[PDB]
Amino acid sequence: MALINPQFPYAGPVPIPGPAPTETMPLLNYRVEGRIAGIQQARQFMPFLQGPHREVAEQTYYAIGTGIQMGQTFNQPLINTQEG
Amino acid sequence: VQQLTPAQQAALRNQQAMAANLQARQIVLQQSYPVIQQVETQTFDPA
Repeated sequence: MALINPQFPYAGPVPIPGPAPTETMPLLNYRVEGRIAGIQQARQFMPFLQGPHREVAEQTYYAIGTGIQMGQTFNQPLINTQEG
Repeated sequence: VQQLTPAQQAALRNQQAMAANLQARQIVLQQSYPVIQQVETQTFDPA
């Protein structure tokens, strides 16, 4: 967006020496076929386990029984003959 | 107008393989673990 100087104008570009025209043109680089080499193993001996863990520990229980329940020799009360 | 170099024309024909290469690198670096380990030790006389 330059302003044209009317007192000192200039013309378009003139030819100048050039950079040997084939040396600015590249070759198209020619890929050969390739292979991810080797026979891959199916599994890996991992350093960490792959499953979930638990944040807190919960107390577990198992039921037990008591035993054969016996009789008893109670201390027996007195007879309510109007004193009680 | 716009003219692409042969390097930029190759980058547009390989742009879906490069997107699959970037998202496979992000999965590897997220889910793997860096290990350094000694593989060989030797002591010699160089004569």
